Amino acid sequence: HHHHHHMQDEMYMARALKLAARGRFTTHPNPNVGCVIVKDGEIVGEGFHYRAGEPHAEVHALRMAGDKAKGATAYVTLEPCSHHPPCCDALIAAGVARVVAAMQDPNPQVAGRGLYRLQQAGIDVSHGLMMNEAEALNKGFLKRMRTGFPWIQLKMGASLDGRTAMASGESQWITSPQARRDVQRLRAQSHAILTSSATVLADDPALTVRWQELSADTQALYPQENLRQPLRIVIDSQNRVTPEHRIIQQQGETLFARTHADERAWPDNVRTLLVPEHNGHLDLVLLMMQLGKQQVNSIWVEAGPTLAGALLQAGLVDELIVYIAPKLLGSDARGLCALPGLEKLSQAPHFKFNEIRQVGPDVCLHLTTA
Amino acid sequence: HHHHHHMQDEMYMARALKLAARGRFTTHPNPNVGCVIVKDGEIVGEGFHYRAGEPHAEVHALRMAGDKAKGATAYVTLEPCSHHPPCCDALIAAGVARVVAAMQDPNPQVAGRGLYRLQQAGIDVSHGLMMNEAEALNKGFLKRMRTGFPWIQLKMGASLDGRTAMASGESQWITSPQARRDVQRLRAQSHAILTSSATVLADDPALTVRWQELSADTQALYPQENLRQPLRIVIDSQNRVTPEHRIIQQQGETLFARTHADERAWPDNVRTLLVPEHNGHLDLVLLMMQLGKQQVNSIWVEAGPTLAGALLQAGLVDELIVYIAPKLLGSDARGLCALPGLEKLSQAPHFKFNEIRQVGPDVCLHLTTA
Ligand SMILES: [Zn+2]
Ligand SMILES: [Zn+2]
Ligand SMILES: [Zn+2]
Ligand SMILES: [Zn+2]
Repeated sequence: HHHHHHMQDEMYMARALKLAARGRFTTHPNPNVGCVIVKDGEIVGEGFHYRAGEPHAEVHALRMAGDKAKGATAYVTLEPCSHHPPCCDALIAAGVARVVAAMQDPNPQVAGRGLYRLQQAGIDVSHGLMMNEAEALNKGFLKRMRTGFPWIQLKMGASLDGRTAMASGESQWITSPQARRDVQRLRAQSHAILTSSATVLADDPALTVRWQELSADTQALYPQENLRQPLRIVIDSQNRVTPEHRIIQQQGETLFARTHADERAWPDNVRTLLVPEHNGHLDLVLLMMQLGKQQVNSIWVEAGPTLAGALLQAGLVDELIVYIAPKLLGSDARGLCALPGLEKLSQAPHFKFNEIRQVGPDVCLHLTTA
Repeated sequence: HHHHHHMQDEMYMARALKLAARGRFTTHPNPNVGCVIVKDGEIVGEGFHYRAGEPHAEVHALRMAGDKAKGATAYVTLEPCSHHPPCCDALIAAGVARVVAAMQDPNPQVAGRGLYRLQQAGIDVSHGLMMNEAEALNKGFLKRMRTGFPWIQLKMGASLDGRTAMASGESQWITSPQARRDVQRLRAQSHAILTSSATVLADDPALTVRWQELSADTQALYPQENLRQPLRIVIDSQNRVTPEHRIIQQQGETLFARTHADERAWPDNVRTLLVPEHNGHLDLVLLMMQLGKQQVNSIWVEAGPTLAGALLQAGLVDELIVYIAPKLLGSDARGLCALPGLEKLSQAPHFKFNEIRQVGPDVCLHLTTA
């Protein structure tokens, strides 16, 4: 009816969340999950999910616990499987007497089914402890489940007066090496990286994660041999990128969003997703919906002003990450985003400053769509 | 040869600096000075300079101390007068046995003259304790003394993509009321406020300090009846501002920088400063030098992109104060500063981010010319 181990429960669930976060570079498309199993006031098993196709966090914790799971309390950051050999029946089979879940399964057709199954077989169950943190841990995955739309981070880098290139086109190092290394850490956590054909034609980028540019913090949780390249997505409405561009010659897969199928021979890692047309342009809303159906949780956008403005105007951006260099390029220089049709101040895209921070000599601004 | 009251000395000099800072809205053109007089380990007199033409900080402290100054230590944030009835002879006349000065007089022809005079008449003197803080307290005044150039703060307000108006000219509230109130607090500390004829023609501003827009912090140190309007300086090369504009109808003085004398009748508070011509434009470097000679310590610049870029390109800006609103106005909108001739990235004005802070829904960025 009520107990007095709330502080202990909070300590173990916080540990389970710490463990879950250790999967964030590699679990895609699965969510990050952690599990801690406590017997007589000491932790006898822990685990987290690391890669799709590997065991769930509860299974790792039960393997550690062994016989010690009999009579133990399990803390899990997400409701255990109900039919996936499922984690619910593994927890019961091990003799767990109590289960605490941070949050219920986000799919409404199966939400609570696991907890009920444990309750049925005599387990004391509850859910909600540190729900808010469990939500934050899988922000992008959860938004995709509940809306069908992947989480879209739009990255911008510009001068103090909002400029991304001189009028001459010269863009060589507005922002700092530190900013580039910071982008690499955020890239490594994204399910996919997305760009436009115009960016690929103008820049010939690789759009990969370089493990050597990662901070010693993230390099400690990310062994080099487990490096996961985010899926590289290229919007190419008119099939102008060639099979000789750097992007499709890196490790990992590359997906081209196309109007119609390309006729050339491409490397094995390159796939085509056919998106329908809206007026003369490839339909951005439909592209995102199809990517959501393909279980793409989060997308890091590296493109120019044209795609940045198009995504903004389609209402598809969830957050802006803006790197500002302490430089003025002047009013003839190129701007941040093209917003065709915008004429009145009150129609302008509006945001909220969440976090601002120094990044080398630059500053980084995190905004959402308020 | 050495002592053991360094901590006590630091405590009293820090109090003297706290007192000095209470003059910062009103002492112009004089520097902020504080004085603390300690007898037998208790403070018997304190003072700070408040307005030009009023007594110096040492005189206020000696008046408080009275007979208790006999045998006392005086802490002063700036070296006492040597011939201005001077503070040096007032300190000696009161029986002070020891004087500690944060810094020497910044004029090299009189630096140290006061301390020597005290030493001559038997006073133990030293200088340098919290010099760095004493310097910071009168940053703008000191730069004007040592270079002839007033301290120039250039204010900018723009959207996230660096825009100051829609293409239509609509500029109504990019930045927030909080940003405007923040500008008022910084304005109130400036010796002068400077603008361009184009700004006055386009905006018809008053360019005054409104006491009602000040934070309860600053309103506590700034009694309403002591309000000092910063000198309003208007650069008008071709005498286009009329005597009917709002700016010359506010309280306090207004100075017009002109190529030749205006022929119309102006209110009593309006004066003309004649600046020579460089090519077809009024000479900005010469204008600043003449203002320095007129003892103008610090200048808060409220103008458009044209004067902002001109001051930047003349190398006259000491710091930028940039208010950024969480809005995107798009690439057809008006920029922050006009930098004619700038084509190569390496020639762009470069800066260092010192301080970044939230100001209501906006952010404020402080930069210097690194
Ligand atoms: Zn109780
Ligand atoms: Zn499971
Ligand atoms: Zn000693
Ligand atoms: Zn004096």
